Amino acid sequence: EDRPIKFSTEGATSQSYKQFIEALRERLRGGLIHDIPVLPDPTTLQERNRYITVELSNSDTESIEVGIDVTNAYVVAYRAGTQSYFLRDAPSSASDYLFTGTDQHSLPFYGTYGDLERWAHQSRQQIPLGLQALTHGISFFRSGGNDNEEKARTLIVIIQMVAEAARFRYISNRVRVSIQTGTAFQPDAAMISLENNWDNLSRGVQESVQDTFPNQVTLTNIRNEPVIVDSLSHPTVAVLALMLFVCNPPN
Amino acid sequence: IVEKSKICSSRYEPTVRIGGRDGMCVDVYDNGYHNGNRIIMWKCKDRLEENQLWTLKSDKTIRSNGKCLTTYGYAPGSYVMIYDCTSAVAEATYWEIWDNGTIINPKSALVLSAESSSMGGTLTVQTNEYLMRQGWRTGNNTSPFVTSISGYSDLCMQAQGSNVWMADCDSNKKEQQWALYTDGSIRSVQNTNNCLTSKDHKQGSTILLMGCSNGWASQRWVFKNDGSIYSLYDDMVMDVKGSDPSLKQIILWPYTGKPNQIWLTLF
Repeated sequence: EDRPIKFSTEGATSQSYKQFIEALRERLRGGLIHDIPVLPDPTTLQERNRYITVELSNSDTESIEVGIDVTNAYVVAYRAGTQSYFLRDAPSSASDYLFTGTDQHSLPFYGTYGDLERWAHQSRQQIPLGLQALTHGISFFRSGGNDNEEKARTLIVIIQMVAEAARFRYISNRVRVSIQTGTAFQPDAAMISLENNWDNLSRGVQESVQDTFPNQVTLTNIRNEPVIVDSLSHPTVAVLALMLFVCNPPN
Repeated sequence: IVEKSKICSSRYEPTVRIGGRDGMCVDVYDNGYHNGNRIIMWKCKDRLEENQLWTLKSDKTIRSNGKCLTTYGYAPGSYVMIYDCTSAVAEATYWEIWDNGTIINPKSALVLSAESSSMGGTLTVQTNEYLMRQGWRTGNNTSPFVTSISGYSDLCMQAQGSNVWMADCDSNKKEQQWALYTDGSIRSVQNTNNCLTSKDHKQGSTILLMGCSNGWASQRWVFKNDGSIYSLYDDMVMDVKGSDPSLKQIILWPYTGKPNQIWLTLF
């Protein structure tokens, strides 16, 4: 359908960022389940519709493109000029229709927090996010960023402000506020517990029996305290904007 | 779409507590599992015990210690009780827990309710009016979700006496913390005996704080994925009036999806 989903660090606003995430959400939804949007069933698509690109500009000249797998919203490759780099665990068909007229290269780690964090000797809680850290990522990568420590470090930023923002209304509100207040922020325990439990939340919702997840989801609030969820009527459930497809509930 | 795949398993049968009115649990009175014993609203005990644990079977029955949660009758007012599954009229043992927190006996179309504010009051089946006292939520942990709530122009809901309007989000303010209960109410952490309520059921109705004692429809709220705080009974949502925080008013209004109607729980 449409892949030139673009956001420009230039003269951005909370409103322009929200328009970015809205477009990005409209692209990846392939259904509703218990009224919440769910990404497409991976069996339903052909490799050619499996990837999209988000163009992140700092200027009409400097900017990068990120390859996203609509099947799970992950970042699998990034492109700068006629050079694309593919994460170590991007699917096999990646390079087939991602950054085709470019010298494609493989990176030696995947976009899994864990591997990215292993590389950037920092953790998500240490890496600040905001328009300033985004602008630097675009510049580092464009510039011919070659360092693995810092490539891994700027992917964390990119993944959270883009892929993690698309999935949860909470994370986009946060990203939107740091923009509106020109203030960088380090992800709190809620943000991280949300990022960590995406799959678990998605499953519980789709597998729920009588307004009930077969298995409880333990989140954490900002004060860093247990918020256990195990029902569709629990209000925390509403911060979910996009679920990972896991199974079609029997009718 | 094409050769579609996976279907979710129907073998799941969780046993969890069911919290409801004022945070109380569905309780088999005195672990009395004799046929006809009354089911009540009791305090959710500090430990997970059998008379407070219910298995959500795949045949639509709700069991505790094997016995089934069964109505007495199919008329508004008939009490619910514990009873051997195969001996009671099949249809009186079937229950449906909706996404909005309503437990309905399909056959009677009547709904589980905690008509009494008193801890220990018997549960009955009543006509469905989407009242706070007919709202439940499953899961062993029945603890409220204490959170702040921001909305229009990134302002947070603040309790100022018995009124409520948008103000600067301030982590320090205890008047901006709300306890989202199992029954679907939005209580002020300063006095959990108060619930966000709509004065009337008409569009324009101002919502404010009133006692949760009566458990009316205007005191039960549902947080939708679209961002609205929806009123199941009146088909309406919370509205920051005329997208103007300065009017210090949050009213009841139909969903148009405008920015003055979207809210977020900040944990």
